[PDB]
Amino acid sequence: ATFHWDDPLLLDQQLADDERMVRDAAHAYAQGKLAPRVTEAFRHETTDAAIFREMGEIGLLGPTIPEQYGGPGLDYVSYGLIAREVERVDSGYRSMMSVQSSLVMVPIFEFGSDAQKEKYLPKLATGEWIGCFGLTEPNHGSMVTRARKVPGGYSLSGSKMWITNSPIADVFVVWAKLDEDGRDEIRGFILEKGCKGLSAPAIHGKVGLRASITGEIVLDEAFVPEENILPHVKGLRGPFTCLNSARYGIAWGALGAAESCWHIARQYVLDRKQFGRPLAANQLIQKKLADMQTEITLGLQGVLRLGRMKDEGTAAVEITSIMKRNSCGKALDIARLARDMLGGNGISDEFGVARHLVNLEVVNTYEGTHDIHALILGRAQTGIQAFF
Amino acid sequence: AATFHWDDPLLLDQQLADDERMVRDAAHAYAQGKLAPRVTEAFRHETTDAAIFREMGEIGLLGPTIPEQYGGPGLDYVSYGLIAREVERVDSGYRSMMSVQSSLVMVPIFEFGSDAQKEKYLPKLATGEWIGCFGLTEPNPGSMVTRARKVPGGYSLSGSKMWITNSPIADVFVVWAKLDEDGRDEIRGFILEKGCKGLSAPAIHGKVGLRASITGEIVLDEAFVPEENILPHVKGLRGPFTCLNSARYGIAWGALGAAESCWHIARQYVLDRKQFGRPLAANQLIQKKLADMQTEITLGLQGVLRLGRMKDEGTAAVEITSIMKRNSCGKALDIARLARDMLGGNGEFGVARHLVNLEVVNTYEGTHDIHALILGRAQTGIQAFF
Amino acid sequence: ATFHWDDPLLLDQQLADDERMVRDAAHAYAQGKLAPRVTEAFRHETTDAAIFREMGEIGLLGPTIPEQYGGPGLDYVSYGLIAREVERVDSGYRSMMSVQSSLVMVPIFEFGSDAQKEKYLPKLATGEWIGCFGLTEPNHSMVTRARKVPGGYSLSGSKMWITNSPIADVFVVWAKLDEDEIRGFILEKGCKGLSAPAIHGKVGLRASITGEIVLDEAFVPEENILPHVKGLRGPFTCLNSARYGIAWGALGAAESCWHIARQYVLDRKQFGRPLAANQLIQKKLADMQTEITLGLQGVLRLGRMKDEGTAAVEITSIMKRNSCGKALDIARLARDMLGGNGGVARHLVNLEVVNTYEGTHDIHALILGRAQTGIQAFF
Amino acid sequence: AATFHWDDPLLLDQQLADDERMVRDAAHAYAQGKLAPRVTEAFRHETTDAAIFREMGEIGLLGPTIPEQYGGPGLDYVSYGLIAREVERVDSGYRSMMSVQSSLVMVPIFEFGSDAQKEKYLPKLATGEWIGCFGLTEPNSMVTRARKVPGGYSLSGSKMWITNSPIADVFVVWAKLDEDGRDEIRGFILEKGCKGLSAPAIHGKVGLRASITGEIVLDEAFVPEENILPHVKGLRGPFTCLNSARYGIAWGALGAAESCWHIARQYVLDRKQFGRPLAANQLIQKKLADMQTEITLGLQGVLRLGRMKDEGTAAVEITSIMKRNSCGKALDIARLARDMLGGNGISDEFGVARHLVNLEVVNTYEGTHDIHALILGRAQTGIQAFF
Ligand SMILES: [Mg+2]
Ligand SMILES: [Mg+2]
Ligand SMILES: [Mg+2]
Ligand SMILES: [Mg+2]
Repeated sequence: ATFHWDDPLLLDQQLADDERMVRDAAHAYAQGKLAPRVTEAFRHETTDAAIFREMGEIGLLGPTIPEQYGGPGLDYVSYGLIAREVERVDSGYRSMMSVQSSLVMVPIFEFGSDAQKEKYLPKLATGEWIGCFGLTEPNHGSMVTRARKVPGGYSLSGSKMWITNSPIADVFVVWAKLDEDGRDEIRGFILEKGCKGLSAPAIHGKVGLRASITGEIVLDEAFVPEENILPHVKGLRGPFTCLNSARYGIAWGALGAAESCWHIARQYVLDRKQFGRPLAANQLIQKKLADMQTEITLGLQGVLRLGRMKDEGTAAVEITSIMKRNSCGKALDIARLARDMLGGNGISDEFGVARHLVNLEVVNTYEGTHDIHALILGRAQTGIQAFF
Repeated sequence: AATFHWDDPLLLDQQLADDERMVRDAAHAYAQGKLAPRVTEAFRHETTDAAIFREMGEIGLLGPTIPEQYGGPGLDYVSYGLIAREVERVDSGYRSMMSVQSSLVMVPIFEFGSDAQKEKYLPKLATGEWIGCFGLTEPNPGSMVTRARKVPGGYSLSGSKMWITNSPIADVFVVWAKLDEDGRDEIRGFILEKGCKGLSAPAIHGKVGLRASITGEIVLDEAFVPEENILPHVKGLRGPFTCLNSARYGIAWGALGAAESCWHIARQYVLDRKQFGRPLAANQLIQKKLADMQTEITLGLQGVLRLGRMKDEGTAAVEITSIMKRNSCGKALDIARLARDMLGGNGEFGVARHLVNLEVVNTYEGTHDIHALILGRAQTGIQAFF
Repeated sequence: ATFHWDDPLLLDQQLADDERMVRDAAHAYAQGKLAPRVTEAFRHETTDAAIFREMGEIGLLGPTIPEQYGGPGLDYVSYGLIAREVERVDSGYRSMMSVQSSLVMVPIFEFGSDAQKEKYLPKLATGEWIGCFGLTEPNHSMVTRARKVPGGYSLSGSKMWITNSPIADVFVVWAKLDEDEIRGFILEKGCKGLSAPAIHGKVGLRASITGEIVLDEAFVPEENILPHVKGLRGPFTCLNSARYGIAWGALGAAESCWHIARQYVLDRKQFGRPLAANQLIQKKLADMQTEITLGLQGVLRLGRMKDEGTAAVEITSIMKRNSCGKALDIARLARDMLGGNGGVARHLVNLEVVNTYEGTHDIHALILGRAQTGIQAFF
Repeated sequence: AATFHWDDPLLLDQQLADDERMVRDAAHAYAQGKLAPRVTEAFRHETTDAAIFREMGEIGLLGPTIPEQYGGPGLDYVSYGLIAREVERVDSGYRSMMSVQSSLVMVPIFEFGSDAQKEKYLPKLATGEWIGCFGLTEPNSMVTRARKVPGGYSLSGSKMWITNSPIADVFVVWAKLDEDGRDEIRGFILEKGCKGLSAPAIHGKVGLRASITGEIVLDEAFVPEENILPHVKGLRGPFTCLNSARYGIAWGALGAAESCWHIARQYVLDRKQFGRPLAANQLIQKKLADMQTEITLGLQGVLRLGRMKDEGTAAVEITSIMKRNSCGKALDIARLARDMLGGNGISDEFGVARHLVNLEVVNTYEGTHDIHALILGRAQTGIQAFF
């Protein structure tokens, strides 16, 4: 049999025909439309908002959302393959899609009323409306953002920390405390961009994820009508369902960025010489290439198996911790190995590696989680918590 | 709704066919019931009970991939893997004995032997009535000095092989030697039988690891081999390499069994032992280590399962074995070291045995990361061995 | 301007002439008298008590103890050099000396009465009496207890994993005394109620004998309590001294592993050239050389600071953690470079114990973390 | 009675002479007073204030080892090291500017120059009145070539990634010269009046953004006879300069590592998780212990090497040990620190991200490959593994 160095376990042959078609559609879009934009977008710290309508047209937004609500009605393995192809170009583009799909469409679909689903989901699916998600606050290190009941609805006050998409978003899913019969309960609210008490100031000066627009959400007596509270969830289950979905996409995405770094490093050491032979002739270099290949190959079997289990309903949430932690950690290690194999300083095409690297350094710590995921798995094995 | 299985997070159990589960359970029953009670004393005093071969043969654990026509159980590669894992879960020495019988003796006779050789040797090897060994390694493949000379009616062999598992109890010896034919010096395989004049197999005592398996030399001083005992259908490196590729697949599964044992022992130990009035398991540094053990085993097992499936389908290139052997052996040794460093006594210390075993397994073939270089050459087209 | 691969920073030039001779004396002894013993001693788990008298006659026991009490009146740098030369042969032998010098002679010298010092120290210094240190118990605050009786104290309890105990003549035992504080007691073998059964079948440190101390109403006369210490300061002073010797010793074992690996890869061939021609092997050799070289600068400096009185106890945590950790890493790298199944294996199993001897948790990391942050993370 | 100094456990301070402590304090006062306020903007916008050379020169930080006879401060290798560490504590870009001036320009003119050249160039380089650069590396043996002409030499070729070149007054360029039957590497001093010399800046760097870098393009650049270095030929010339520079980088990288450690430590004391400081976590304390350990041991290594260089007992291989160790451990520390901060570039603590990309370049300036490991391997085994 013939060896495929770039796909040793023939992942391509473990996919169904429809899945290969989705992967190929996502690849064609990412390489055709995102790859040409990324170098300038990252340099200037901007993003073309047109990307949402482009992705929506191809059916890449809300991959698991049924066709009834304008989604493409795909499964978790297809979601993963899409994330991998987008992040192969840039993690910032993957982040924008993660927010739209897992953090906005998912909670409206899972927890919203029929009216909310019919209004918001078709617009989010086409990318006509851009979404963002407001959860984390400075004091979380539970939450300060508060919905006060007023005639006709709720009045929200508080602020959420750097939210991807917020300065260009049309739709905001915000989690806030609501007094219910004397007790505070976490509830989700849908806000629209024109809300008087809502501001979404942009944040610039980022080191990583510069191709994605990021901002805050600031609420000062932001009125939300009664019909825009998510009726079918309360407590942490709401935001946690979203985060779980998003972390699955990140686990696949990180492997795409790792693959890009590996391919760049391999091509570089083939092209560059030292002492009259390619750098690839050195055992030390070959050892690094072997490690990159091994970890990506194993990582991919992991996320594929997880996707298959999620589609069957046999996947417990702890497995997401295994795979998110493994993909993000090993991807960062690979980007570092690749970076250390390059000479020069940022002018050449190979220094797309430096971009992947700073992106992965943010992604790995965007919640601050390689260590937290370890402790989730520790507790699951031992029945003893070591968080605090 | 879904339950988490900490000991099998990706539900490997559910990825197996019913008949594969049955093979695994039979191997587990045998290893736990018959090898586990022996291992502690066998390792301590460096004794091997040759009866083990007959026990394994009776239940069809020797030469798992060898067809029923020749006395084998006619299983596939995934089954071979599952068996190796269950045996090595007890001890790598026992797995090594099996590996040698199956991949280093039965495989080359099956692949490269004449009809007569297959009919004679394989059924007795399959039952364990005859015990086999594999003579490639010499004291300090292409570098070998063991030599065959053509004589009337056969060959005369002279030379020495070192660190040969099973040799002091072997009935059948597969020996690789150089034969100069047409001025061209090439490797050929020869089948020798115990009692051959000029063949001796003195034992090596005082091993650090793999003490549950008996190992020795093969010393050949003008050992006569009749013409009908040369393997007719192979010349050169393909011969020994085919055997080693088969054995490496089993070791990739086996090492993960030893790793699982170390993980499970470490986990139980840190639940039981206390420091500062809390179980050791309450320490973040300990939980991080347990997370890493779980992760590497879980992913390693997906790798070897997929490789086994590809081998059974005929879609696996030889380079894939390098990925998995390198990963399984390296990660297993890392896990055994992490487990060892979590223990605080001085001889639970099943871990110490697994650790010294894995140190030998990782070093058995080479001192140099040769699998990395196989993979680097496969990616770049450039050779970095010499 | 010549490079010395085996001593790149010329440690030999940073030592004074007396320190160089202490080192050379310990080396001559270790290589002449311990090296021929070690292979069989480790394999069969036998101890020869005469080793203590050999060491004592040379002046290697209690290096920091003054001449007035039988010591050679040396300093911490000298102690370190000795430990390093002994452990270059075997950690088990170093462990025997660590106990004698730091765990037995030190507390009697620092905390004992004049009578205790005059009686015990000269005999410990010559190795004619063998000491052991009873701190560790099965209960991970201690339960060994002294009760005041007419004429002295009655001691009851149990200590575990005590190096030298089955062959010891002198026992420094720490126990709680109700006034409730930890006190130190000197007992002798032959004291009614004291036993010291051996522990057999060890994985590492097999060249050293280890056991328990069992006390069942053992009478200790008033003149055998250490009068000048109470509380944790007693045992902690001893442990701090021992940890310094171990930091040096571990570097000796590491050096042996490095030198064995280097010679091996020069001797063995692959594809018609030494294994040493491979880049992967050279990187490993470079890493071994680097870590040992920097490790030795660290312990040397700490030794000079201890001798000047400028070293805080936390510095010992840095060096102990570093030396033991890096030594084990080097032993493992060296082990993985060898081919066969036969001294690196011994050093490796020894260093695995030495690393875990105090505990499984990275207590020294936590000591340093607390010292940087002001926040406790032990429990 | 001994107190523990967590930030200096082995009391490096007490291992220095009084004059060495004064040099260190002077460098620290300058770097903290004049470089720290510039660095954030300088790195963000990729700008370099050339006034820095004059500031450093007037307090005597340029060419530390150069004798007083030639305008240098007449200090020793330990002092050079201490200065580098104080500058790089602020930024590697600033240390790189100084490394070039001191080790790559003043050192070759001092070691290999005529008395006329030493008298002309060194006093001006020492004050920062003239800024130097060093042209060895080519865009890719050496292709830049000098041809004998009446009155001197005509140089053609190109050098790439040359720190200081777009602001330089003095250019030390290594070129092949075919002369009297042998083709040899020679060193040439070029200046601003040279019509065939240009030095366009390179912008868009990932790391070392606070230091200006350019090319040296030579198109029949005339260099008079009096401007060739007379007392060196072959690789000895540039290698002497690099060996000197590497010593300063070994000290410098420890300064950058110290900054990353101090930032991380302060962050984990200030930031909370589950109601307690991040510093309360065992996982975090382990990382802090590792940072402290490697910096402490690293500093003992570079101090000893400095003492040996000053005594004349240091072989060049020792520089490989320390360069490799300082750069490698510093980069590991910056990555540990980065991974502890998380977030994205906005806060003052993301000075760590700046040190990190700087150290990634400093390690890459060495090569694609662990060449210092192979220098050390050959020195232990007598076997070459470079080819
Ligand atoms: Mg393909
Ligand atoms: Mg507004
Ligand atoms: Mg089960
Ligand atoms: Mg100017």
